[PDB]
Amino acid sequence: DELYRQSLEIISRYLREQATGAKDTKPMGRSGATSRKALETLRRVGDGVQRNHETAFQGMLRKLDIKNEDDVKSLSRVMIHVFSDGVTNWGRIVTLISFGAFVAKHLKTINQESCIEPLAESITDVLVRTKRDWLVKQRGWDGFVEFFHVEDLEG
Ligand SMILES: CO[C@H]1/C=C/CCN(C)C(=O)C[C@](O)(C(=O)NS(=O)(=O)N(C)C)c2ccc3c(c2)N(C[C@@H]2CC[C@H]21)C[C@@]1(CCCc2cc(Cl)ccc21)CO3
Repeated sequence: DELYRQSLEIISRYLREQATGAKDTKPMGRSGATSRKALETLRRVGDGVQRNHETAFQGMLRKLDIKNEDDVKSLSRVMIHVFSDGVTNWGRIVTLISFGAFVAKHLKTINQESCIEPLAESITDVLVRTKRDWLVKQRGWDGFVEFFHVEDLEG
């Protein structure tokens, strides 16, 4: 399952990088160039989403009350409720992942760093297993990269 593997890698790295503030230096697995550009896009676009919706993000985090492993495991049901049961576009996928990074940073702050990789798996499961058809039709991570590609300005 190349799409799942690639998705997990991109999401995991972003969540870890967001939580730790440090870049993972290991190479990507398969489809390295796309996965690298995908991660770079998420850095650009995801950070803005978290700031543009700061207050709503804080409010949802406070409402969820995430303390431990069992609370983190309960999030997949909420993700299916909010994300899966609605229209699909790249914007809503960025929000799924950006709120994930927001939860990841919270987990670091309460010393629950070990729950981050499970969280990343849960997000990936929801994204890939409920939206595979849409993702394939939109060209997967190549389509993601192409969608958010910004052309250089004329100097
Ligand atoms: C009102 O607060 C919202 C913020 C909305 C601003 C962004 N916006 C305009 C959206 O439309 C985001 C949205 O696509 C969405 O549908 N939001 S909404 O249902 O609440 N409503 C249409 C605004 C949208 C798309 C995808 C979302 C999602 C919202 N979640 C709820 C967001 C996090 C703060 C909640 C967050 C959520 C659901 C909550 C649990 C969770 C946990 C993880 Cl680890 C990752 C994601 C999520 C599902 O992912």
